Amino acid sequence: YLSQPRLTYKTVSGVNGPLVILDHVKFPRYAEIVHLTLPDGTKRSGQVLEVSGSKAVVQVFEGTSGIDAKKTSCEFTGDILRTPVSEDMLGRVFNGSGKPIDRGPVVLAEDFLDIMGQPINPQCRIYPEEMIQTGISAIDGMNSIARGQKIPIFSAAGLPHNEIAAQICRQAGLVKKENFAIVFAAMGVNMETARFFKSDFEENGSMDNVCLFLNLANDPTIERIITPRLALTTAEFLAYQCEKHVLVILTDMSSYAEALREVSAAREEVPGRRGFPGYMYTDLATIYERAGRVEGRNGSITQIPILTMPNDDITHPIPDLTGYITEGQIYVDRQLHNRQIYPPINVLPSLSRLMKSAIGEGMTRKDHADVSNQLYACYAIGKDVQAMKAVVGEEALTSDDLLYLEFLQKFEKNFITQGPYENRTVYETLDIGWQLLRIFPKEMLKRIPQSTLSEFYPR
Amino acid sequence: YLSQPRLTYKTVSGVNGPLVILDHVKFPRYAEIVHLTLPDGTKRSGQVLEVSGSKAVVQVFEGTSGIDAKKTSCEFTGDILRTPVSEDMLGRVFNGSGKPIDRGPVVLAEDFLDIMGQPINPQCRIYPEEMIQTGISAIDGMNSIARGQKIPIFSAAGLPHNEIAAQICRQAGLVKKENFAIVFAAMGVNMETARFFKSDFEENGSMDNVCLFLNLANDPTIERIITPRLALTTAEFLAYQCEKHVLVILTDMSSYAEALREVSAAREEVPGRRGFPGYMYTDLATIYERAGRVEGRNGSITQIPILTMPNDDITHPIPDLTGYITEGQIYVDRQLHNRQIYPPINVLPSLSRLMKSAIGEGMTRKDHADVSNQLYACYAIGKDVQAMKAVVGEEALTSDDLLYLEFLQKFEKNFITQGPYENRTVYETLDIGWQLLRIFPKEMLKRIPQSTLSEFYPR
Amino acid sequence: QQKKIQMSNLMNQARLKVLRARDDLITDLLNEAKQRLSKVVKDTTRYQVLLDGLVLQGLYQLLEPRMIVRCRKQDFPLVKAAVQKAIPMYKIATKKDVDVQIDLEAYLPEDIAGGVEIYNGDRKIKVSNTLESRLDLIAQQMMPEVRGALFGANANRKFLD
Amino acid sequence: GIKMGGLTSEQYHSQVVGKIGYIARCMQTIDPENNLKKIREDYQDVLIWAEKNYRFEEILEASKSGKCPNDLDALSRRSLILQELLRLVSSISPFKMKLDLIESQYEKMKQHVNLWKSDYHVKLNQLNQLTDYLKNAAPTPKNNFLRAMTSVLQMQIAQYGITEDNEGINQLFKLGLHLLAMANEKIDEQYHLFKGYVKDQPEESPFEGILP
Amino acid sequence: KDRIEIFPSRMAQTIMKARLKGAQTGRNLLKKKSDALTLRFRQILSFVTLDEAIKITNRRVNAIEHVIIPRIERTLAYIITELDEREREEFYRLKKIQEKKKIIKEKSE
Amino acid sequence: TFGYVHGVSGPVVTACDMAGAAMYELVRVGHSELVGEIIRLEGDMATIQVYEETSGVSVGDPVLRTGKPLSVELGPGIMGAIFDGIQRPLSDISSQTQSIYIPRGVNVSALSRDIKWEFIPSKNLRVGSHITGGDIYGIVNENSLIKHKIMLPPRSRGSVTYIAPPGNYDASDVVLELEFEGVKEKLSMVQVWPVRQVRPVTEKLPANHPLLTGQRVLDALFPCVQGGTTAIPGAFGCGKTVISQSLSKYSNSDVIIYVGCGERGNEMSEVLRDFPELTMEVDGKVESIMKRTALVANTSNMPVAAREASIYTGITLSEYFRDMGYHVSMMADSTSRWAEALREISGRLAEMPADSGYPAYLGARLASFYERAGRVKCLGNPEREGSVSIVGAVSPPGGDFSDPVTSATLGIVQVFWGLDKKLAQRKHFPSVNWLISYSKYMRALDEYYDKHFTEFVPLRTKAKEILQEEEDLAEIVQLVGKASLAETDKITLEVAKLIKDDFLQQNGYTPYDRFCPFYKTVGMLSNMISFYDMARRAVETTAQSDNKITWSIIREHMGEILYKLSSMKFKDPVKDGEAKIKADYAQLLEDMQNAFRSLE
Repeated sequence: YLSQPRLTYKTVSGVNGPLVILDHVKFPRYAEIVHLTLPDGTKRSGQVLEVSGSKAVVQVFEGTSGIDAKKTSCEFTGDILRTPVSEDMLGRVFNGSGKPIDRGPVVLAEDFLDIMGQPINPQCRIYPEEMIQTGISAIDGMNSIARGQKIPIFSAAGLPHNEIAAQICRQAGLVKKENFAIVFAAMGVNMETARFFKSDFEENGSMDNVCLFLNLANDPTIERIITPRLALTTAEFLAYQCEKHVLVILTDMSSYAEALREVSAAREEVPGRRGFPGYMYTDLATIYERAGRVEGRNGSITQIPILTMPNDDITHPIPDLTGYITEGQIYVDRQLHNRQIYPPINVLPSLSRLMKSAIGEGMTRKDHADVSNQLYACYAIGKDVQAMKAVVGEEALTSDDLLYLEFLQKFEKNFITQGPYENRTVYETLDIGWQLLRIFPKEMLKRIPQSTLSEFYPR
Repeated sequence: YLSQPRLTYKTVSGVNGPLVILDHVKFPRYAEIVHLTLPDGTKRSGQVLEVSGSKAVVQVFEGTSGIDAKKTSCEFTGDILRTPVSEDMLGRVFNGSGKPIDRGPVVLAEDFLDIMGQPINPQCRIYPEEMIQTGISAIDGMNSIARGQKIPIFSAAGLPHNEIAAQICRQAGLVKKENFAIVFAAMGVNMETARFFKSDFEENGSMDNVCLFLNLANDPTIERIITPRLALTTAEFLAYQCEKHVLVILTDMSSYAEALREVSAAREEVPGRRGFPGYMYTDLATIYERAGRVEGRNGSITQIPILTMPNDDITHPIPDLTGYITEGQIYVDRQLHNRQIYPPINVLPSLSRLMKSAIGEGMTRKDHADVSNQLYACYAIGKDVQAMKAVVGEEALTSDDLLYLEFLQKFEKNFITQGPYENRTVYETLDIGWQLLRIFPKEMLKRIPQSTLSEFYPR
Repeated sequence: QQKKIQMSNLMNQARLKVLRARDDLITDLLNEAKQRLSKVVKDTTRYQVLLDGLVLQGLYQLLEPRMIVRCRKQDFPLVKAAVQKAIPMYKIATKKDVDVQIDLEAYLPEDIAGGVEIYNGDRKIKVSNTLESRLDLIAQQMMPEVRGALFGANANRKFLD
Repeated sequence: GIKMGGLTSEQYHSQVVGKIGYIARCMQTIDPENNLKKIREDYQDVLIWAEKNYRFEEILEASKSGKCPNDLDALSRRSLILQELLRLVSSISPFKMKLDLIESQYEKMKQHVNLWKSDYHVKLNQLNQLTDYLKNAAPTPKNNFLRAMTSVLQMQIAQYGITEDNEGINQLFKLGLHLLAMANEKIDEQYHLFKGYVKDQPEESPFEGILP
Repeated sequence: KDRIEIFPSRMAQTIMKARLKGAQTGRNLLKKKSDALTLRFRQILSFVTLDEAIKITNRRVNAIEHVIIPRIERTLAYIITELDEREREEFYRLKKIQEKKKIIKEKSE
Repeated sequence: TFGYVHGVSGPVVTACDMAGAAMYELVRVGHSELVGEIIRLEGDMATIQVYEETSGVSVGDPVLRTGKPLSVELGPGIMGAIFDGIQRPLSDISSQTQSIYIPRGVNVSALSRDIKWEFIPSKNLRVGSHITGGDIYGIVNENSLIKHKIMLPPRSRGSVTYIAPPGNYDASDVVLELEFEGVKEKLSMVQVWPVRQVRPVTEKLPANHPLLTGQRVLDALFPCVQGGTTAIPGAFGCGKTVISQSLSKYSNSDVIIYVGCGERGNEMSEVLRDFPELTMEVDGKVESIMKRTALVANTSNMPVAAREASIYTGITLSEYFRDMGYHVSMMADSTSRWAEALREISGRLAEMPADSGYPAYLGARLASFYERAGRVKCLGNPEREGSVSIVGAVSPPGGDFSDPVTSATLGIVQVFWGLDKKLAQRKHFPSVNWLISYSKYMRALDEYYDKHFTEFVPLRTKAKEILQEEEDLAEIVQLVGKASLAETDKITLEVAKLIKDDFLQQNGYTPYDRFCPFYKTVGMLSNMISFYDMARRAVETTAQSDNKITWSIIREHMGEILYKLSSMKFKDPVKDGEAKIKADYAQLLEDMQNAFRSLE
C-alpha cells in the first residue's frame, strides 16, 4: 500500500490527438495511470507515455474529444497498472480494461500483479511432457499439443478460426487416462463475434472453467495491447500460484499487431519493416514466452495464439515473426473450407515439434506415435495418387493406388471432418485412425512396427 | 611549416554514435585531425567532418567507446592528415593507421603528402600503351592488362581470388620480347589471409619490394576507409616522385564499402542503393583514379581493386559502381570453381577497356585482336547451346551446334585451366586460341577477316 | 437439448448471485467503516491529531511556494492550529519557505466526514486529502487482506510469489 | 598503435620484463646452488639483470631504451627451453638426476627446431598427467599400481632422460597411461595388466629399492 | 528475357507467387505424366508414338524447370529487392522529418 | 557517483547531472537499479538505454554510474554455472529468491562471495619479484577436471609486494598486491574485462591440430581444427543434437561453452535439462559434463541487450580460459537469433537499415566475432598455448541461404557441416548432406596427417571421389536400372553404398559406437578403399575377352569379405584394444586381397 493522498492537476499544456500534455506535475512516473474529469463530468482513463521533467504526456484510453486546456482535471494514482487477480474471476467475462461486463461484481482481489510481469527464469523451466487433448481429431491424432508448448493457428481472413477457437474452449481438457482452466482473450473482435464467444461459452456449460476477455474492434486500441497481458497475468496467477493447468488462447494477434503499430505512431517512432515497430519481435516474445512448466510446481501454461495471415502470405512479418518463436503450427487452409470440410485444417503443412514427447505410453496410448506417422504418410500418398489419377485416369491405376484413394476420401470425411459439437477424445481419435488404417493390408503399413500391428491392427 | 602551438580542449559538447562534437573551438578548420586522450590514458584520433561557428564534429577512428564528456582531452593538429612517406617503406609492414607493426621504427619521412591527394591534370595524363604479361591465358589473351590500367577481380566468398592476386604478383612481366614495387592493402580480412600474402611475398623472394598495410577483421572499421588512401599515397610518392613502377592491390573493396556505409548511416547521409551513400561513386573514384601514367615521368601505378560480390550479385552497388569507374574486370565465378578449374576466370562477363590499344602489330602479334573476338563469339555461343540442349536434348542439335560444345569443352580445359604455377606467354596463348578456332571451318569464323584466316588458320 | 442450456444458465446466474451477495457484504462493511469514522471525527483531541497529520502530509506532497487550505467551516479552529504547527515542521524538513493560507471564503461541503483539501497558490493543483478519500484509497489497497480475513484463505493457492 | 604482433608498445616491453624475471626465477629454482655452469652462461644476458632491485620500472626503461635483450621471439623460445628443463627435473622430483644428464638433455632441446611440438614435449605432458593424477588419489588397487609404476618411471627418467629414446621407458609409458584410462569399476583387467608388467619386466624384483 | 518485366509492386509480388505455384504444379503434373508414359514404354519394350510422347513431354517439363521457373524466381527476387529499396527511402525521409520537427521545437523554446 | 533521471520516453531514460560518464558505460537506473547503458551524451545529460521494463521510473530517481562498461566477471565459480547474456547467474537467482521469475532489477553478483576456495600459490614467486600481464601466480582447485588458474589481469604489471599464503580464500579477499611506479593495486581472485574488448595474446598461431570429434562423418571427410571456425545449420529435423553431445562429451578440448542467443523457452529448457545429465569417462571415473562446462542461457523474451550481448559474453568467457592454456570449444546455438536481437537494437536506435533490413555493420560484427577464435600463444611468462574453436549454428527464416546472416557467416567460417532433414527422415545419422558440406582446413592439417597416419589423405580423397561419382551416376542408373552399365560403375555404386551404410553412418545409441577413435576411422576406410581398388583392378585387368571378372562374380564369390567389411564398425574400443582392433583389420585386409587373388 502507499497511503499517500493523490494529486489532481488542472494544468494542461496542450492536447494532440490521443495525447494530453500536462504541466507542473510532481515527480511523475512512466506508465502511471491517471483519471481525467471533463467539464461535463465525464471520466476517462489514460496512461503516461512520456515524462520529460514536469511535462507529463498521457495517452487517453477513450477519445480525447471534449477535453480543454482550462478546466479538465487529471488525477494521478501514484502507481502503474496492476491487475486484481483471484481464483474467483474464473467464470467471469471482462472487457479489455479488466472491468466486468457480465453484470457481476468487480473482482474481489486476492493480489495485484504487474501485467508486464517478468521473464521466467530458464533454470527452472521444465521441458513439456504430458498432452492436453483438444477434442479435435485433426490436432489430437496428427499434431497434438504438449502440456507446455506454444503452437499458433495460422488462418487466412474469412476462414472459421473463431469457430474452431470456441470449439477448443468447449471441448479441451486433460486426457483422463478439476485442475484445468482456460483463459481466452479476443483482441479487436467485432460485436457479432464477441457475442458468439460469450453466448456459446455460457450456453454449453463451459464457463465454469473459462476466463473470458473481450476487446472489441471499436474499443480503445491501447486497451487491446494490455488485454493479452491481463489474460496472461491471470494465467500466471492461476497456473503457478494455484497449482493448475491453464490453456491460454490469444485470438487475432494480427489485430493486436495493428494496435501496437498505432501505439508506436503515438510515440512518433519511425516505422520499421512493413510499417511495424523494430521491437515487434521482442514484444511478441514478451507475450508468447510467458508459458511452460516450472520446477517444483504442478501447474503449467500452454498457448494457442491464433493469427490471420494478411493476403494469405505466410511470409508477412506477423506470421513470420510469430512462427520464428513458436514450436510448430496448426495452419487452417482455404481449399478444405471451400470443400465444406469442418474443421478445414490441412495436416500436411502443420507440425507440432513437441508431439514426440506429448504422446506415448503413460500419457495417451502405446500406439499413438505409430498411428500418426502412418496416417500422415497415407494421406500424403493419397494426395499424390489423386494427382496421378487426374492425369492417367482410373483405369490406369493399380489396386494399391485405389486403396490410397479410398483412404484419402474416407480420411477427410471420417477423420478430419468432425462438426462443431462432436467431442472426440484422444482414444476415439486413435480408434478412428485404426478404422482407416485397416483399409490396408498389414504389409503396406510400413511405418508401424509388427509388434504394434499384432496388438492393435485386428478387430 | 606550422610554428604556432596547438590548442588542447576539454570542451566536448556531446557524443552521438561514432561522432564526438566539440564546442568552444577557436577557428575550426574543416578536415583537420584531432588527437584525443580518454580518462584512462588511451589515445585516439579523428577528423573534423563538419565545422559551424564554434562547434566541430570529430569522427574518431578507433571508436567512441569509453569517450568521456568532462575528462576527455582533445588537441587540434592544425592540418589535414598528411602522412610521412619515404622510399624505404618498401619492405615494411604497416597497420591501417599508418603505423609500423613489424617491430621496426616509425617512418623517417622524406616528405608529407596529403592523404586526400590531388587529381592528376588530364592534360598531362598520358594514355597507357604498354602491356603487362600476367602469364594467365584467360587474361593475357582475351582481357589484356596494360601498365597503368585499373582491373579489379570480381569474386565471391570462398573463391580463390587471393591465390590469383598472389600469382599475378610473381609472374607479372612485360611482353616486350622488370621489378614492380607492390603495395598491398589488406583490409577487412582475417589473419590467415594477411599471412597468406605476407608468406607468399617472402616465398617469391620479393619482400624487399613489398609494402603492406594491414587492417584486420578485428581492427576498427573507420580506419578501413583510409587504408586504401595510405597505400595509394605511398604509391604516388614512389611512382610520380621516384619513377618506380608500382602495383597496388586492394583486398576485398567490399570491406571498404561496408565501412563507408556505416559512416554514411551514422551521419544520416542520403542513401542510394542498398543503403550505401549517394556519393559512393565519387568516393570510390577518389580511390580508384589514383592510377595511370603521367607524361614526362617514367613511373606508373597499376591497380587491382579485388572485391567480393555480395551474393554473387553482379549488379550490387559495389561491383556496379566499380564497373563504371575501372577499365573493366577479370571476374571469377563459382561455376568454374565448382568444377576444380583454376584459375576460375569467366571471360564472358569480363572486359579490358584498354585492350584495343595494348595488343596487335608492334605490341604482341597482329592477329591478337582477331583471335580474341572470335573466341568470345564461340565461347558465348557454346554457352547458348548448353542453354538450349538442357531442354531439347542432344538429339535436337545439329553439327553446327556440336562444334560449339566441342569448342566450349576444349576451351575451358585447354585455355582457362592452367594451375597456380603455370606461366604461359602471350604468344603461346594466341597459338592455343588458334588450336581451338581450328575446331571450326573457315566460313564459320565470321569475326576474323580473310586477310587473317589465310595466314594463321592453315598452320 | 434445451434442458442443457437451461441448466447452464441457472448455474451461471447462481454463481453471479452469490458473488454479488459477497460484494454487498464488502459494500456494507465499508459503509459501516464510514459511520465509525464519522464517530471518530465527532471527537476533538483525536480529530485534531488527524488534522495535524493530514495537513503535514498534504503540504509535503504538494511542495509549492504558496498553498491554500480548504476545510469545513466548523473545523476551522482545529485546522488553524494544524497549519500553525505544520508550517515550522514543514520548513525544517524541506528547507523551503512556503506561505500557507487558509481559505476563509470557500469551505468544503458539510456532509463530508472530515479532512482537508490542499490547493497551490493558483488553485490549479489540489491534494485529495479528505478523510473519505483516504479511507477509500486505503480500503482498496488493503482489500486482498479484507477478503481473506472475512471469507477465508484460498485453499488452492500454494505459492504467494 | 605500434601493435607489435598482438601487443602494444607498453605491453610488449612489459612482457619482456616479465620473461626476464621469469628466467631468473627459473634458474635459481632449478639450480639454486649454481652448479649448471654451461646452462647459466647461455642466459647470462638475462641473468645479469637479476639480483638487482629495479622496481620493474628501471629494467622496463632498459628494455625501451634497448639495453636489455628485448627481442620477444628469442626470449619466448629461450624461456620455453628452460622451463621445459624444469619440468623434466621437477616431475621426477623424488629422484636426483645427474648434472651431466641435465646438461645433455638441455643441449638436445636447444638444438631442436620446434621444441613445443617435439616428442620430448609430449612425453613430458604424459608424465605430468600421470604424476598430477596421483597428487590427490584414494587408496585402491588401481592407484597403488599407478603409484608403484610411476616411481619406477621416475627412477628410469632420472637415469636415461627423455630425448634419448629407450624402449623400456616407452613401454612403461604405454602401460601406465593404459591403466590410468582404464575403467575404475573393472578390477580383473587392471590386475592382469599390472601382473603383465611385473612378469615381463626384465628384472626379478622391479620395485625393490624403488618404493618403501 | 531474364525477367517478366513487371514493375516492382506488392501486386506484382502476389502475382509472381501465384504464377510460381502454378508453374511448380505444372512441372510436377507433367513429370507424373512422363513417369506414367515411361513405365508403359518400358513395359512394352503403337510404340514410336510413346517415344515421341515422352520426348515431347520431357521437353516441356525441362523448359518449365530450366527456362520458365528460373525466370519467375529471378523476377520475384527482383521485385522483393526493389520493394525493400522503396521502403528504405521512405524510412530516410521520415527520419529527417522527425529530426526537423525536433529542431523546430527547440527553436520555439 | 549518482545522477538523476530527467525523463523517460519508453525504454530510453534521460539523465541529468551525469557529466562524468563515458559512452557505453553502465548505469543502474532508479530505486530498483535497472540495468542500462549510456549511448548519446550531451552536456551533463546522458541518454540511457534500459534493458528491462521502465514502468514505474520517476523523474528525480537516482542513477548510479558504474565505471566499467559492459563486462564479464571472471574468476573461480565460473564453471558449472548458467548465466544470462549479461552475466547474471540464473542458478543463484532462482535459488536465493525461491522464485520462478528473474526479478526486475535483480542484482546478484556473477560469482558468489560466500565460497571459500582452495588456493595454492605458484610457490615460484617471491615478494620483490617482477610479474607481468598474463602471468599465473596461483591455482584454485575447483574440481577433478579443470584447474582454475589465477592470472594477473591484462594491462597490469609491476613488482609483487604481497603474496597470500596457501589457504582458503573467497572472491572478496586480497590474494596478490603489486606496486607499479609507486601505485599499489590490490587484486582478488576475480578480474573484470569489458565484453566488447579482445583479450590480448602474445601471437596468433596457425591451427594445425585436428578437433577430434567422435563421428566418422564430420571428421574423415570434413575435418575441423582446434581454433577453427565452422557453421552448422539448425533445423528441427537436422539432428543437431548428435554434434552437440558428441562435441561436448568426447571432444579432446578441455572446456565446453554452450551459448544461447535467444531461442524458444522450451528449447532452452531442453539444453538446460540434457547437459546436466551428460557424462564422460575421464581417468576411468564417470564425471558429469557440468564440471568442465559453462553455459549461457537466453530465451527470446530476454532483454534484447542480453540476447545481442550473449554471443560476446560467451566468447569472452572462452578467451578467459584460452589464456589459461586450455582448448575451448564454444557453440552458439543460433547466430540467427543473435542477428535478430542486433536488428532490433538498430531499429530502436532509428538507424538507417541495409540489406534485408539488417544493420549496415552486420558483416563487420560477425567478422570481428569469428576473428577472435584461433590458436594463440598466450600472455605471461609460462609460455603456454591454447585455442578457441567456434561451432556456431545458423537458422535463417525459411531455411534459405540468401539471408545476409547465413550468407555472411558462410563467407567467414572455413568449415560448413551442412545437415539435412531428408537423411533424418530415412533414419540416417549423423544427418550430413555430404555434397554441400566442405572444409577449408584440409591443407592446414596435411602436416599432422602425414606425420602421424600417412595413408589418411589419399583415402579421404578417394572416398569423396567415390561418393561424388555415385551421385554423378544417379541419372544413368535411373534411365538404365544397372543393366546397360559398366561393371566398374557397379563397383562404384555398390561400394559407395557400403561406405554410406557402414562408415559414414554411425549409431550413437550403441555402447560400441559411442566414439570412434581416429585410428579406427582410418582403419575402416582403408579396408573399404583397398577393396574398391582391388575390385576395380580385378574387373579392368580381365575385361578384355574370353574370361572376365564381373561384380556378380565378385559379390557371390567373396560375400564373407563384404560381410566382414560391414562388421568392422562393431570393434568396441572399450573392450578391444588398439593392437587387437588393428590386428583384426589387418586380417580383413589380407583375407580381402586373397579373395580377389583367387579370381586371377
